[PDB]
Amino acid sequence: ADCGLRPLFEKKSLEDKTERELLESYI
Amino acid sequence: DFEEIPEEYL
Amino acid sequence: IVEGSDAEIGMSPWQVMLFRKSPQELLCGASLISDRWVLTAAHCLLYPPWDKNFTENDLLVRIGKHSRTRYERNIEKISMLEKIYIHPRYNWRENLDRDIALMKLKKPVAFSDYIHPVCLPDRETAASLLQAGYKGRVTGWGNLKETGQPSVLQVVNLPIVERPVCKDSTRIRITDNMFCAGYKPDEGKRGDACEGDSGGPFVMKSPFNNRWYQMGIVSWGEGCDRDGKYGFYTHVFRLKKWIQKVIDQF
Ligand SMILES: CN(C)[C@H]1CCN(C(=O)[C@H](CNC(=O)c2ccc(Cl)s2)NS(=O)(=O)c2cccc(N3CCCCC3=O)c2OC(F)F)C1
Ligand SMILES: *[C@@H]1O[C@H](CO)[C@@H](O)[C@H](O)[C@H]1NC(C)=O
Ligand code: NA
Ligand code: NA
Repeated sequence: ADCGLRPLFEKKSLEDKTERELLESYI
Repeated sequence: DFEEIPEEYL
Repeated sequence: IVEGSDAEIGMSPWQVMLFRKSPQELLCGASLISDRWVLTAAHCLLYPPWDKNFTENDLLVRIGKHSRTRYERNIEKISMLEKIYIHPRYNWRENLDRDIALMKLKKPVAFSDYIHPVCLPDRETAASLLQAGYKGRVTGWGNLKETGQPSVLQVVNLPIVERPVCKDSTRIRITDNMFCAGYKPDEGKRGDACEGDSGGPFVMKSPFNNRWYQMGIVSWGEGCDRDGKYGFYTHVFRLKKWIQKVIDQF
């Protein structure tokens, strides 16, 4: 149930350096 | 090249 | 990974290194899908043209890693294999069709800041995300060039390519169980998986529920990062009936 949620990122609401590049491609 | 891992895993 | 960058700490906590016991070396990438199951490419375990046919006792799985060669004491976890399961219709003779395998660990791995499973897609996740132009992420400790080796885990974001473009880039027969990704020569951006990255994950972050899903498995490429070539990935959703059958049965 907790799959795909990273302790050091999603769980702390911190984004990694390039995930925004993925989001921008999801038009 | 690879650092030796503890014996227990081998 | 060619033309990638160093991963941040805990950026890919589902990353798994397949490690040969003797001689001690990196064999492939892989991914953590539960506390006892690891997903990889079938060719990482069975490839008769290269005299490769591994048994459980030949290998180790190293989870929570960042450094390629260093033993990351108190961070990484080294696991033994209970059983390897290769797709019964994996086509090693021709095109690596159904290039997938599961490995069951002898004991569950404890989750931490550095160790956490990735999601597997359902039909709706696959339909939503597996679209040309949409980018996924590939990670691994493989070669930095076709013709050295990285100090730490590498990351690259790559767009999924239209099926006709994938087909037209190769003489190999491409099936519905594969997809391809990477930049076109005219895009002015580069990057690819390479030797040593095979079996690792191609992941996407769902914008609907903000979870990471493993859409592909690094399968093959004609060399690495060549202009007009693309990386080929096992279509994880297309093989979900088999994944579920194995996890349900054993
Ligand atoms: C093929 N399996 C067993 C492993 C062994 C080496 N592999 C390769 O694809 C190599 C190196 N490049 C890569 O690994 C990757 C590049 C991009 C992705 Cl994605 S993976 N590319 S290669 O050029 O040197 C190569 C070497 C040996 C075998 C192959 N393949 C793979 C496709 C089907 C038939 C074949 O002979 C092959 O790929 C080529 F056909 F496309 C994966
Ligand atoms: C792989 O090895 C096993 C024994 O460990 C053997 O039964 C099997 O036939 C081998 N497969 C191939 C294709 O060589
Ligand atoms: Na073709
Ligand atoms: Na290319």
